Amino acid sequence: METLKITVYIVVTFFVLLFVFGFLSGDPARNPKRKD
Amino acid sequence: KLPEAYAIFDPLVDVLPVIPVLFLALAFVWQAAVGFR
Amino acid sequence: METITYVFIFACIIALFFFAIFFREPPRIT
Amino acid sequence: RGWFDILDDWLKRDRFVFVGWSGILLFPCAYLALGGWLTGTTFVTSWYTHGLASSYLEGCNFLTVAVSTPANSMGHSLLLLWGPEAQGDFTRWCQLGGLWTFIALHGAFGLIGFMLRQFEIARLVGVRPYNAIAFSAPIAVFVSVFLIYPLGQSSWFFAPSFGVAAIFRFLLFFQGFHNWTLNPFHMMGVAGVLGGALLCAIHGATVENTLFQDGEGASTFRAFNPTQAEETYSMVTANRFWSQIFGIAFSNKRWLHFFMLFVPVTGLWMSAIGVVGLALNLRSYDFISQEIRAAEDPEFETFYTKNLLLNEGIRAWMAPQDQPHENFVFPEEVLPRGNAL
Amino acid sequence: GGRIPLWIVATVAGMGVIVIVGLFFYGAYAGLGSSL
Amino acid sequence: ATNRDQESSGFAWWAGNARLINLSGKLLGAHVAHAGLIVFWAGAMTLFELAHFIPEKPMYEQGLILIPHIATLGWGVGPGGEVVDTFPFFVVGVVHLISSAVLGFGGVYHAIRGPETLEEYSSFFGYDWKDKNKMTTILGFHLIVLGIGALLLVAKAMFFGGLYDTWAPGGGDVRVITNPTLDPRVIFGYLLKSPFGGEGWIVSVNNLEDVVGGHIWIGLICIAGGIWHILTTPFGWARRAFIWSGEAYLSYSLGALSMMGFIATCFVWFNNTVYPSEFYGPTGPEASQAQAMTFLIRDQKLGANVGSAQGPTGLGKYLMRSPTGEIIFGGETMRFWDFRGPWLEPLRGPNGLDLNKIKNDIQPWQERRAAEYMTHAPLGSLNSVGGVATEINSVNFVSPRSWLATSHFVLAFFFLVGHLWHAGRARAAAAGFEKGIDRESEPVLSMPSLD
Amino acid sequence: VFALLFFFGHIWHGARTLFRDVFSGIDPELSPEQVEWGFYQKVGDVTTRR
Amino acid sequence: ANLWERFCNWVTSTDNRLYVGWFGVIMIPTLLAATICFVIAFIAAPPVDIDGIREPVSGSLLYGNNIITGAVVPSSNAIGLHFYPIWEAASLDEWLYNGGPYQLIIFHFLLGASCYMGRQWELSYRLGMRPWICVAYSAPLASAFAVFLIYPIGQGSFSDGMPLGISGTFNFMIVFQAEHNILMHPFHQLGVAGVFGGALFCAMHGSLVTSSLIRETTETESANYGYKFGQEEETYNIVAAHGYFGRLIFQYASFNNSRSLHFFLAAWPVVGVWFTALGISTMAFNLNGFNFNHSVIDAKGNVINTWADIINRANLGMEVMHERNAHNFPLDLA
Amino acid sequence: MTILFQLALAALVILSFVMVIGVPVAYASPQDWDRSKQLIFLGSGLWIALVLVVGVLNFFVV
Amino acid sequence: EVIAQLTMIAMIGIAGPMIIFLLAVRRGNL
Ligand code: CLA
Ligand code: CLA
Ligand code: CLA
Ligand code: CLA
Ligand SMILES: CC1=C(/C=C/C(C)=C/C=C/C(C)=C/C=C/C=C(C)/C=C/C=C(C)/C=C/C2=C(C)CCCC2(C)C)C(C)(C)CCC1
Ligand SMILES: CC1=C(/C=C/C(C)=C/C=C/C(C)=C/C=C/C=C(C)/C=C/C=C(C)/C=C/C2=C(C)CCCC2(C)C)C(C)(C)CCC1
Ligand SMILES: CC1=C(/C=C/C(C)=C/C=C/C(C)=C/C=C/C=C(C)/C=C/C=C(C)/C=C/C2=C(C)CCCC2(C)C)C(C)(C)CCC1
Ligand SMILES: CC1=C(/C=C/C(C)=C/C=C/C(C)=C/C=C/C=C(C)/C=C/C=C(C)/C=C/C2=C(C)CCCC2(C)C)C(C)(C)CCC1
Ligand code: OEX
Ligand SMILES: [Cl-]
Ligand SMILES: [Cl-]
Ligand SMILES: [Fe+2]
Repeated sequence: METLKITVYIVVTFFVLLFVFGFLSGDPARNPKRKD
Repeated sequence: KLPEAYAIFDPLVDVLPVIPVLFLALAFVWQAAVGFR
Repeated sequence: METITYVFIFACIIALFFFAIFFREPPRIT
Repeated sequence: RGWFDILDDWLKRDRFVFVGWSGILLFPCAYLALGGWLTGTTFVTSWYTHGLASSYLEGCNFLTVAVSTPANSMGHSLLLLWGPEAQGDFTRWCQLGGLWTFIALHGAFGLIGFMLRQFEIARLVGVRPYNAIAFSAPIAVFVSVFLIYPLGQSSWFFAPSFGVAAIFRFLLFFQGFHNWTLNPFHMMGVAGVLGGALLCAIHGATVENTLFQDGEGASTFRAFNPTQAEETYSMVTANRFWSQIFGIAFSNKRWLHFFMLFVPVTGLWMSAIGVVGLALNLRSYDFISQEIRAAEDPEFETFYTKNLLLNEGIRAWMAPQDQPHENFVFPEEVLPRGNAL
Repeated sequence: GGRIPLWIVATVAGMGVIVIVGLFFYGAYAGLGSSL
Repeated sequence: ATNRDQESSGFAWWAGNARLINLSGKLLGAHVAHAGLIVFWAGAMTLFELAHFIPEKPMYEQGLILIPHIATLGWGVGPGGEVVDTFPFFVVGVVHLISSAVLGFGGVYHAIRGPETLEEYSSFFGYDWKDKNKMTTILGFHLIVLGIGALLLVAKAMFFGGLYDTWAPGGGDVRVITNPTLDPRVIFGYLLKSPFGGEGWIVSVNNLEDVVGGHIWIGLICIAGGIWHILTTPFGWARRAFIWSGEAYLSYSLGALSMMGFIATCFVWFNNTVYPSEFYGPTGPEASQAQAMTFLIRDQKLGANVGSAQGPTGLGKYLMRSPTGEIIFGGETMRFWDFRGPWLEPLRGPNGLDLNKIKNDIQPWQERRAAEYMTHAPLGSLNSVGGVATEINSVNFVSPRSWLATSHFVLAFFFLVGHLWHAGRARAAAAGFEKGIDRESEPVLSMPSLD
Repeated sequence: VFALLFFFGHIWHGARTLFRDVFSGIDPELSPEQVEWGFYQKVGDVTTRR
Repeated sequence: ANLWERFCNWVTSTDNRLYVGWFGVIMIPTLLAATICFVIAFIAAPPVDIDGIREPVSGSLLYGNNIITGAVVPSSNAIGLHFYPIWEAASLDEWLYNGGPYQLIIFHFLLGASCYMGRQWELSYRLGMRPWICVAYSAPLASAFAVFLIYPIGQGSFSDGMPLGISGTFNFMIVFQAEHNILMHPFHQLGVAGVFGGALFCAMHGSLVTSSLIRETTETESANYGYKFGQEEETYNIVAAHGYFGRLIFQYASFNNSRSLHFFLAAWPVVGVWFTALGISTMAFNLNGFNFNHSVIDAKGNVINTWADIINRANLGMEVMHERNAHNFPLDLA
Repeated sequence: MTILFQLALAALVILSFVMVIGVPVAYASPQDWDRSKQLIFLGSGLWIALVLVVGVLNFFVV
Repeated sequence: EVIAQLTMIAMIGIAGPMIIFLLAVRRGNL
């Protein structure tokens, strides 16, 4: 059960870091009009 | 209760809390006065 | 037999979703 | 130029409130169903028919007033004011339930009037009459619920009464006696009503959020000219948005708006059909296979069995007062009850 | 024909409806239907 | 005609306050006048509560939500939460109401007569929303003000009378706090707790030392952050991450307030330390646990061996084990075994409720509190019929916890909608397509077909 | 049930009989004068203009 | 470019058949986990002790259900609001007995659906669209939060959350009515105005556009073929529809601004569903519907029943029978 | 001075009421910006003083 | 009495409209 718990913490953490860094990587500029 | 000194204002105290919402209504009287420009 | 039937029909719907999205008539700007 | 043609000219004059020939049916009957409901909820009791107060005059509020159905003992009497029950006595007509049939029958003819009005105005102006056709679903609901359903039962007593809390009681009666939630016709109706709300909201939001910029203002409402030729929003961008969000999307403006007529209209029709079955107690009450297992296997429990225990409590706890003419006397010891409650 | 300004009849009509409905809510606690 | 109509401001009357976005002085007026309304209501409402207050009745039978806040700070109350002097409530009331007039005055001065824009009057008070430096400066100052306010609570608790402490020995009392908790292992341990059953994240704080210590940390953090933002401007990663405009800042704050509304909702629903049940009524869990105690007490008095009484399901009628073994009250209330409260903890030993203590040490004051709390469970109708939905009219009661939770959930939810509204709008405005799609340059037309 | 459905058939073919002329759509050169208010004293009758 | 920036352009690409996006990076995993668990559970999960009284309710097709009676059953009342992941169980068998799959499904689902709302915002920004479709989805999303999260918070147990099942949904509705008189609650009455009205206006707008389609086709072809995707001109005479609908009611009861009309269509059902969502969320804190039980009495003080009292008689039948083995004390306080 | 308290306090009330209407009207007429900017001053001074008066007299009557 | 409370709110309540009214008469700056 310990192994499933660790695996899920790592998975969730991986995806949450993607979400956060993704939106920090200049998200406002990714639109079709003005690149600020 | 209020201290007996203030008792006579009990009915004014009784109505004061509704006064902030009249401000909201009053903006509508105002805008209708200016025709909702 | 009835459990198989319910799941069968459910399974046909999921396949229909797949075809309906990925093999729709493409909307063309004509 | 006969008198018929001159009357036709005047009935179809362009005026603030169009009349037409349909108006000769619509305005008297609508006004009388309205007026009769207002009168009865303001001033009239349900004491002799139901054992209930039902007017403001008795101190009911807007949620609890009703024009209540007549006594079971009237059967399906038309309850004419000049008929054998009331014998022309207005006061006693009010007391026996006359206003319920008064409203129910004038309202049915007013609904006919309104649909005829839709046909009438549609023909005069030059448009196809799909609005009339869609209005068939309200008519089907009203006719199956208020006329057919009681006609299959013992009497008008079991139709809905005209009031807010009276209709809720209807609702719950249908759960406890008919298991109406389990009925696939009602489910289809639910899907068409919720689905129609869904469509309503998603179409309006989509269009509001793919407007072209057709004016310089932050208020985007002034940049629409009704005579303009051009779509006011982008179908093309809307279709791409939903195709990528949801996987499919409308591409045909006409199909889309026909779909919008179809969904809610078809839903109401389906529920109408289920209610006709309930006129006959032709219910989807049970699942035989579940009952056969449950009866032999005291450890078999499902949400279906739990709900029927609820139905049984509704029936026993509500029958004596809801159906007073039955003189149900239920001693405490027969009332179904779980532990403690 | 047109002299009394619209905003004034609105305000007056508006206060008039407030009073009639306010009275109805008063009555929900007094006399018939108050449970007392 | 400086804005003030749709033609010049581009905004309709029903979006009229959006005509103020770049009129810092009139905007200042709108904010100060609004502050006056907040402070007015705190005044007028407290005075109303005082006029309607009967000290012999429990506060929670009287529809009071502000007096309970004052009493929690230790003014006007003594042992057991009994009211001993109402003068302080009058004082809080009057001083806010007087104060509301000076705010009012300055709001209407700035809204109607003052400069419409502050920037030509004064470079310290005027501001451009796009000035990242001025914005963190103002942010910085208000941080400082908030830090000061958290410390005024500390002042109240250590130096000016203490606080009401429902957990105080002998059934509760105002108590001066002398050893606040500064260990950051406790203080920030609260933030890392799970928000789920039996943990409850920061809502589980159950002693005034932790309360007063956390407000020492927050005071200094806010003061330090304020200085930080007065002395700095934002870094590059932050500049590229955010929209820098008036509406964007508004939408960030709406997000924040919405989050805070939901936390407060849960605070007043579960927490019986800073929302003492003496003042606000039992919590939902408290009332449900209190009913199991009541019938435990009743039956045990009649001769029932409550530890061995098997109920209908095979579980114990009065007592069972939680899923980790603790002895808890039986029945549906099995869900509420996480509850803790000063009337119940005396019966608690290391395995949960102690049967010897149950058999020997229940005092009459616990029987009283348990009956009091069962009959003031926070259930009731919108027209304040107390009880379950099927109860008959008679009892005129809805728990202030119900009133405070429901009102603040509704507000938190709408403020979340506000957030999405203005966040999305501030995004599209900054890229320049909030008014619509440009027909000559429709982006999608330049993109390849999906299929 | 069939009587109630057939009511819908009645309305459907009723409407198609009486509106056959516009069943495929309304007149693509319809005038705003026939549908806007006041212009014809009698609705949909052009002989009554003004 | 660099690897990170290659990934970033792909995530946010407007060229993918289904848009991913940053919200999508969270939505896709959580929805997949929720969907997979739900399907396996609905077919095969053994019975769940929903009410904590060692009385397992059977929810799955293999244990004797059909499509209508079947459900993923809420987690045990013994657990209350405690978090019960798989790894807190001593075995999957324990986890199944106590209703673990419900928690896993709803938490992954609420999280996936919230990201679905944000993803609607996200793609609207890449496409150059106005941003507020997601505000409309917020009405159904909020309603899902009410029945899966908020109502269990206020009552202290996910066991009183809505079951994931057709009949379990009805169980939930009936018992809600017993315990809160939701029918008598104005926020729910607003929900019905919202959804009845939504359907009404849906039929209306469809019927009126459909009535005023410009003739563009012969009687043998579908009239739908007179609209061509992307065409610049409109396919119906809104002026004709206003002239019909203005006369059916009166001229000023009828829209002739399309933008105003479609905003009404958005607003009415979204506001109404917001209110009913809020209705469930405030009854979660036991602020219930109007109670007019024994509100009319006569000059002596006999109770003169109204229709509210008849409703109460049915509510009491629901109350005394729901969860019939679960109460040992006379008030059902949560 | 139980009657002198209620004097001040009704004076205070009366003067609040006069200023609730006068101050916003004064402010939005530019015809009397200077006719009345002394009156808001006198009024404002009057007002704060009554609060103080009623605040000290409270402690000899309450 | 209740007549007290109503006369206060009658007075308080006509206060707002009266400002708008005076500023319109005095052709003020609404
Ligand atoms: C009202 C309060 C407030 C507001 C609105 C801001 C706003 C801002 N601050 Mg300031 N700050 C404040 C209070 C505030 N601060 C206080 C009180 C302190 C004292 C500690 C600081 C210390 C501080 C520093 C040191 C810095 C800022 C910075 C910033 C900017 C970026 C913030 C950011 O990226 O969001 C947060 C967004 C993130 C992406 C961060 C990661 C968020 C994760 C996902 C959440 C969890 C981590 C969280 C930060 C704390 C965890 C607690 C845990 C135990 C539960 C922005 C102008 C930055 C800047 O530009 O400096 C000028 C910067 O470097 N602030
Ligand atoms: C559109 C108008 C309209 C319609 C459809 C109805 C319809 C109805 N009303 Mg309402 N009513 C109306 C207007 C209308 N009313 C008005 C204006 C009032 C206020 C004065 C009322 C007041 C009222 C009351 C108080 C009551 C009704 C009742 C009724 C019901 C029974 C009517 C009945 O038995 O008639 C029988 C009469 C006829 C069918 C008319 C006879 C028609 C012809 C002339 C017969 C002879 C034909 C001849 C051989 C050939 C002639 C050919 C031609 C070329 C000349 C029915 C639902 C009753 C009800 O609802 O009870 C539950 C009831 O008690 N009505
Ligand atoms: C908290 C509520 C609040 C506040 C503080 C404001 C504040 C403001 N609004 Mg907004 N507004 C609101 C609600 C609010 N509004 C609502 C609900 C609506 C929708 C109807 C609007 C619609 C709206 C529009 C359409 C416009 C504003 C404008 C303005 C600004 C100038 C108003 C003006 O010129 O007045 C002129 C009015 C008067 C001179 C009439 C009297 C005004 C005063 C304030 C009466 C109050 C008396 C009060 C009792 C004070 C005395 C007490 C004192 C002794 C202590 C001002 C900053 C305007 C703007 O942006 O300017 C560019 C504008 O065009 N607002
Ligand atoms: C957010 C609050 C706020 C802000 C930022 C401003 C800002 C401004 N006001 Mg305004 N004003 C406000 C509130 C506010 N005011 C209030 C509440 C009133 C009612 C009295 C007024 C009444 C007012 C008038 C009548 C005038 C201004 C003027 C001005 C300008 C210069 C004022 C100045 O330099 O004084 C310098 C002030 C100081 C050096 C400090 C003394 C000020 C007080 C006593 C300090 C108190 C600090 C206190 C602890 C803060 C917390 C209080 C409470 C909330 C706890 C400036 C743009 C003037 C202007 O623009 O005219 C053209 C002007 O004539 N204001
Ligand atoms: C029946 C009958 C008849 C007839 C009658 C009539 C025709 C009646 C009418 C009546 C009417 C015709 C009535 C009316 C009434 C009304 C009312 C009663 C109203 C009320 C209202 C209200 C109360 C509302 C209010 C409001 C609200 C609530 C909210 C918003 C605002 C407003 C204002 C809208 C006859 C003779 C044949 C005989 C036989 C029987
Ligand atoms: C801007 C604007 C607005 C807003 C406004 C505002 C919000 C204002 C504020 C206002 C304010 C905020 C005010 C205040 C006032 C106050 C007062 C005036 C006070 C007084 C007091 C007194 C005088 C007292 C007395 C007493 C005592 C001491 C004791 C007890 C008894 C008594 C209570 C009697 C509007 C929307 C309209 C419109 C547009 C513009
Ligand atoms: C007083 C007190 C206390 C304490 C408290 C504390 C110590 C607090 C802390 C607090 C904290 C420390 C908090 C924090 C916060 C955080 C937040 C809330 C965050 C957020 C963030 C955001 C929102 C972001 C976003 C984003 C992303 C993620 C990406 C990029 C873009 C953006 C930026 C949009 C205690 C409990 C002991 C007790 C009682 C009293
Ligand atoms: C604290 C105090 C005080 C103060 C007070 C005040 C601050 C007041 C204010 C007041 C106010 C602030 C009021 C106002 C009023 C308002 C009103 C009364 C309005 C109403 C409205 C309406 C009626 C509306 C209508 C309309 C229109 C106009 C348009 C659209 C439609 C409608 C219908 C919505 C005094 C001095 C007493 C002294 C004692 C203490
Ligand atoms: O789990 Mn489902 O439900 Ca809401 O109350 Mn208490 O808990 Mn049970 O009984 Mn009735
Ligand atoms: Cl149940
Ligand atoms: Cl129990
Ligand atoms: Fe449309």
